Amino acid sequence: SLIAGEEFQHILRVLNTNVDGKQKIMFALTSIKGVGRRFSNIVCKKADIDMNKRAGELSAEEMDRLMAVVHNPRQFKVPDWFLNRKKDYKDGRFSQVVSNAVDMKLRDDLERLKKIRNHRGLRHYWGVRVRGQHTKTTGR
Amino acid sequence: GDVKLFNRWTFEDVQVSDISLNDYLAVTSMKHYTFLPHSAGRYSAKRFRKAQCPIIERLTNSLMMHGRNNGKKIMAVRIIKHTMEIIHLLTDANPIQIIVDAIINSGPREDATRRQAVDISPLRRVNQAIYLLTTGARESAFRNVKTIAECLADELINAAKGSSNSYAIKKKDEIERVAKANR
Amino acid sequence: STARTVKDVNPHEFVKAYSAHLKRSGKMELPEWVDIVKTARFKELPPSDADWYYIRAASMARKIYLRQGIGIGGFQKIYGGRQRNGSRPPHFCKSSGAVSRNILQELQKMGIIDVDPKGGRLITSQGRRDLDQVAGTVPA
Amino acid sequence: GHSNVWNSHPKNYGAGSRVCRVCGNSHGLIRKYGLMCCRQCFRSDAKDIGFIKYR
Amino acid sequence: KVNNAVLFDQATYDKLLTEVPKYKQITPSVLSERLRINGSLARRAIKDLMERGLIRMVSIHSSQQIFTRAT
Amino acid sequence: KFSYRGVDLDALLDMSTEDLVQLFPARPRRRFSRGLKRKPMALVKKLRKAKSEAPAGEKPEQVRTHLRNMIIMPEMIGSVVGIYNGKCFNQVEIKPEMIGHYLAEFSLSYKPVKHGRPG
Amino acid sequence: VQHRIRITLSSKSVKNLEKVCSDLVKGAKEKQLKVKGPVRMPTKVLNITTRKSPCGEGTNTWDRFEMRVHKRVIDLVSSPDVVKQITSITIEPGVEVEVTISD
RNA sequence: GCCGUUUAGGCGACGGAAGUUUGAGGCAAUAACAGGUCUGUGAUGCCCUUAGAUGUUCUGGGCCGCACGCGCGCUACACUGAUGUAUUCAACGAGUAUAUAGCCUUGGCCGACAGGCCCGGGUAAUCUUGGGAAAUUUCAUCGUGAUGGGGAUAGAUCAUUGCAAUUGUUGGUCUUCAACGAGGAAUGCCUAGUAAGCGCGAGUCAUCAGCUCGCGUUGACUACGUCCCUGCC
Ligand SMILES: [K+]
Ligand SMILES: [K+]
Ligand SMILES: [K+]
Ligand SMILES: [Mg+2]
Ligand SMILES: [Mg+2]
Ligand SMILES: [Mg+2]
Ligand SMILES: [Mg+2]
Ligand SMILES: [Mg+2]
Ligand SMILES: [Mg+2]
Ligand SMILES: [Mg+2]
Ligand SMILES: [Mg+2]
Ligand SMILES: [Mg+2]
Ligand SMILES: [Mg+2]
Ligand SMILES: [Mg+2]
Ligand SMILES: [Zn+2]
Repeated sequence: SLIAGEEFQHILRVLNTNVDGKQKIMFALTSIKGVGRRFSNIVCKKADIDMNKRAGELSAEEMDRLMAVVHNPRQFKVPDWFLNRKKDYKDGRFSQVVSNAVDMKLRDDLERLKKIRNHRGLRHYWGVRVRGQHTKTTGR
Repeated sequence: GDVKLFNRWTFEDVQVSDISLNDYLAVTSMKHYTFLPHSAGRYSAKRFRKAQCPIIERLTNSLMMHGRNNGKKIMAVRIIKHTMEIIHLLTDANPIQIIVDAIINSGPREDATRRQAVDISPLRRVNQAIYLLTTGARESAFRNVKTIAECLADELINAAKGSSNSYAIKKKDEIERVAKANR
Repeated sequence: STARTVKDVNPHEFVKAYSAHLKRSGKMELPEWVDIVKTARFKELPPSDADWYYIRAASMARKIYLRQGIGIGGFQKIYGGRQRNGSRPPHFCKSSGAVSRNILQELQKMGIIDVDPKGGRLITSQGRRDLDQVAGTVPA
Repeated sequence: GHSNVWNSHPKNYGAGSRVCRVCGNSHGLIRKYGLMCCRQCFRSDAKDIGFIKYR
Repeated sequence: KVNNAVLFDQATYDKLLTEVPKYKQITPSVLSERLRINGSLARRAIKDLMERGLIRMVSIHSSQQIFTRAT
Repeated sequence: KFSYRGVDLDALLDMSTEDLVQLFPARPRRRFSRGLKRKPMALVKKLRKAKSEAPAGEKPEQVRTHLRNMIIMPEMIGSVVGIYNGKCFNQVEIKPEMIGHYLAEFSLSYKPVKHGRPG
Repeated sequence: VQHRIRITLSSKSVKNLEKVCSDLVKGAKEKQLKVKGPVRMPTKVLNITTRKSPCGEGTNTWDRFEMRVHKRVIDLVSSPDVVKQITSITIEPGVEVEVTISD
């Protein structure tokens, strides 16, 4: 089929994450934390990127448009029900949290509950289950 | 030549070499010629009725394993068709003859019960041949890019020649050997 | 040859021919949420075929041709399937009603299918003619 | 006001609202067909109610 | 640990266009095992060789695609 | 500077109740939409007395209650409530980060298990 | 005569219901009234399955109780007078006769 | 027909819907067990308690608590597959007080979903429901990579049931993406429409089915024996 390209990159340094060039671009974007298969699919469609390509096949500009979509799903018309941070506590702004910011938001959301002595925050602090599951026989 | 397997393969020119294994492979008699390896037959009410069941169907039924493939006989028939086409491609012969040769060159003839070495009956011989053939094909296909139809074709082709590159023939050899060591 | 109606042709080929017919006709207006939505909630990815809207339009057009009175809930049941519930047993689930309603309204804005007083949707004479005249072009 | 705090919890639903019509126990209650009998009481009166065991 | 490639290099394209048409049975699995290529690349290479007319088709199916040589 | 959806604490205090529902999560929104019962309002009517009759910039006198399923409002950021956990009233000074949560989430109804003998 | 009469018969027993139906269709055929019936509806099988043990000990054994409701429909064309004159014979216990006048 | 004392019966064969008392149940002796149940019973003897109650009711909590051990299960470990199209076959059963409306819900509209709104049908072979079940089938993608296998855990958020959802009722959306690559010693069930796979219905039920009791769909392997083990006689 398609033979190759001299520009084919095996590892592409993307959003402080390594993306395999031997992977289809849609599933290749799921390497960055905060981006799943469905959000990567939406990002690929809205950036006008061929879904039958491989990550290494794309050029610099194509990944730049992918990052334009990933860092601002809203300007590219990605609805607000499609975001992993809907209606933020402090901000109130809808946004798509990606990369290390996901871990940062996790830690801040847990610290908020660990200062107000909320039950769920204390469950997090004790290393036990937080979503009301039985702990007698499972989770060992 | 009115009845052909898949309406693509003739029954008349199938030679079942072994006289011992002749009444327990249902290929030669015109009563055992079928268009499809699918009959929904009641070949289990009596002790020796599965012998009068077409041999391609007996090969097909052993593909419905394991539990994740249980009851999926249309997919098994599809595997049989795609295997019989690869056999015809790689041997240029009638796939039914390759299959009967593989089932003949795979059934162990002697075994060790209790450790006295005993001889296998023709029915258990064909049962063991089919079980080893499909087991080897399935284990070849597991976690492998190669399709179950291609693995079945390769296993059947290597068992028809008699080569020790077929899991069934290697295993037949071990079985009969332990009945030579423990004679 | 010709003189073949819908119940004479292989459905897999008829749907493919009629989706192309609908896309050529240019009388279908696509929603904004064509590249976003999933056909059902048990689905985990949007349809992988760009012309899935026209394919589903042809499918429902053929279904209304063969049966009269199908409603939006009926079409949700028709295109619903098995939902995998993670560690829980699978069950049946229904499809999206917005997609079915929008496509059926688009097919009312072509005079292919109307709505019957008895409930649901009927095939129009023009729609019957269109499907039957496309069925004759389907190679046997 | 004691009458507004006596039986003041709603009995719209719940197992502690439906009782056996033969004994008033609230456990193992068969609500099917409007029987409203408990399992034990239905097993005893089933013949009178008209349920016959064939299989 | 499979190291199947996803895109041909020019030498492997030459071998695909010359040695592969000499294969008796041509299916995506055989090409993947021999040429050390991905199954997607195998299927697409089979389609291209069916476009250049260097192979025939004995049977096509969703699970198993069986192709053979015209020569 | 506590915010709760980009607003400020003073604005939140002054903000109308019908907007404050729309800043609250879906569970509090449904709770207010279905209408609060007389015990919930009565508790806030007692807490506002506790805040007003408070002598000076000291904490309002503890107001004990059995109300664990109560949505914490921005009106109650100065209150000192004691929620019954089944056995005793635990005193909590309500803080603004607690807005929208239930009072039950701030009064443990069990004891954190520290395991002993294998038995 | 003039109107259209649907007599619905239900019962828990087949023999009583069938002999009542035979009486009705025999009376209808003696007074020269055309009768469409008896028409046997699908039998309703009311089923209750419960643990036979009054407690939770032993092999969990289940008794399956069944009540079978048999429905019969008779369709005459006549006036109400002959209908209540026919459905006035001794209807056996358990049989629920129900007369409804149609157009 | 053969075997069988040529009996009682067995095997094979034709015919036959059926030849395995046709299949599967229900019922089911004598005598027992200090078997379970006083937490089914306005069945109960005796004992305890009985107004500051072991009665009753209301509020709140618990029955869910988690270093760990065991049992029944569900989901998997993948290509005989996952995903996304196309496509089209069941059966058992269940369903309302009409009050604006209660149960099963059709149809139309809004909504990405979740759900909501609006006209109605059905006390039912009449309406929901010809029950528009899945596995399966078809095409395409993936390509042996814990990988598009797996989906545990977790964050944010939106809806619904309810008087009330926190110790997440549940259902959605986006995100997070653990063990697990077939399981040691052991041990369970099963001989034909059976095992296994697949889904549906009912009971429980305001809401909650990974459970039970039924149902159908797809549909095998192996044996037609023995007392080796286990138990019973
Ligand atoms: K008792
Ligand atoms: K007692
Ligand atoms: K009871
Ligand atoms: Mg394989
Ligand atoms: Mg509706
Ligand atoms: Mg499953
Ligand atoms: Mg005892
Ligand atoms: Mg418990
Ligand atoms: Mg599929
Ligand atoms: Mg993974
Ligand atoms: Mg998955
Ligand atoms: Mg519960
Ligand atoms: Mg239920
Ligand atoms: Mg045992
Ligand atoms: Zn009772």
